[PDB]
Amino acid sequence: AIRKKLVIVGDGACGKTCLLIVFSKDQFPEVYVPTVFENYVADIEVDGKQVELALWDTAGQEDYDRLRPLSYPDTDVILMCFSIDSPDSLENIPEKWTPEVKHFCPNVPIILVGNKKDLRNDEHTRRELAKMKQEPVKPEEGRDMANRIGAFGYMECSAKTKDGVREVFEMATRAALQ
Amino acid sequence: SMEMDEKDFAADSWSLAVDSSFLQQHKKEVMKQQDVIYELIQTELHHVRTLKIMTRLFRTGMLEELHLEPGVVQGLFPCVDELSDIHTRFLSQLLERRRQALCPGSTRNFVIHRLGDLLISQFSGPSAEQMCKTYSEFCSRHSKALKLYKELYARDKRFQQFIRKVTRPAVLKRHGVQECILLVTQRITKYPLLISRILQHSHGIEEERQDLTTALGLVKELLSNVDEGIYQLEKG
Ligand SMILES: *[C@@H](N)c1ccccn1
Repeated sequence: AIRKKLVIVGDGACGKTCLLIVFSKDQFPEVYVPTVFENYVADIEVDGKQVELALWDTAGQEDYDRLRPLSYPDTDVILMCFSIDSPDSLENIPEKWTPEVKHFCPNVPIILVGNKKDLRNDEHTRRELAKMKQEPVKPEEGRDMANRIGAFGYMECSAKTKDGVREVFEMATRAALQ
Repeated sequence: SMEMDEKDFAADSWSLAVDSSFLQQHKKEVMKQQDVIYELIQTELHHVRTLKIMTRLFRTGMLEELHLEPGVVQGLFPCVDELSDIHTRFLSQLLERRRQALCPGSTRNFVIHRLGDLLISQFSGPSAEQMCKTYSEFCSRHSKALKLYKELYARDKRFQQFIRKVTRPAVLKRHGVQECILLVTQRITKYPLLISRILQHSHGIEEERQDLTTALGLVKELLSNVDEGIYQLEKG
């Protein structure tokens, strides 16, 4: 089959690791959620094409500006994540992550992914965010940011409930295939 | 890897590796600690496996089946012997600490109360310097190693055959040459995550909290130095 590489970037605790784990096991693990993700090689069939998709995390590499880029060589698609419960994680997409990814990897497709969409309808989170005078990211603020950064597309998912996860990685595969 | 250790770390968590008659006698907070400690050791076992795949399958097979100049092979796998020694030793201390802690009559029920000291040891003194220098060296040679792999793959049909041969088993699905190189480079950035989540469930005994806190500082300082010491080498 044909072999493609995917890397997930974005701020620490935007759910990068959780998302990779939920997809790779295909279960929100009931007993223990690993702290770390090593790598994984998914067998995906999308639109009648079979692909081996290698998955890589950048978790832990956020403060280490010469180590982090060693993750990037030969990437075919970037998932650029933010957390819907964290408007600041979205402010940093065009500031920090986009310039980096475009410097190292200028013509790689980027999919912008809003994680933890379940938290949009959560009492605790609405209240906590209201205290710094904010609310959960709205779907149109997401689409607007994706448009602004020249992403290939915008998608939402929730690793906790698995809603949207399969679709993200199927679309990433399609994007890697262009 | 050796069947005994793989068996001891086959389960998805500490909570599933031990007998449940044993699990039930412990507080939730202990279980959450042990789960993360188990994950630290499990991923260290996997990391040593990766390095052994690199030294014994890839490097030695290139030397003994192809007959590439040792200089080319050293470009593909820089510093692997030294990394192998660092991590195999650290692993043997982790596994020794687990074995000391087994219940008599059991090969699986244990609780590790003291990890801090062993982490302080690994990440300070001579052993911490050897890690800083070896990772500065390896991470600086990382990019060159990938380019050299692709050059050899594209040009030499026997090289391709060798690779397709040694990476044919299912158990090497994730462990091609390039994968291996990145798995290693990413290892060091895993240690703070693991150590912080351990520390978060280690408040019960104040000395352990302080030991883990010191270990975390030491790791971040090592990561910091390795990061300052890196400059990609090039070739062609
Ligand atoms: C990103 N695709 C990238 C980085 C470095 C070399 C080649 N590609």
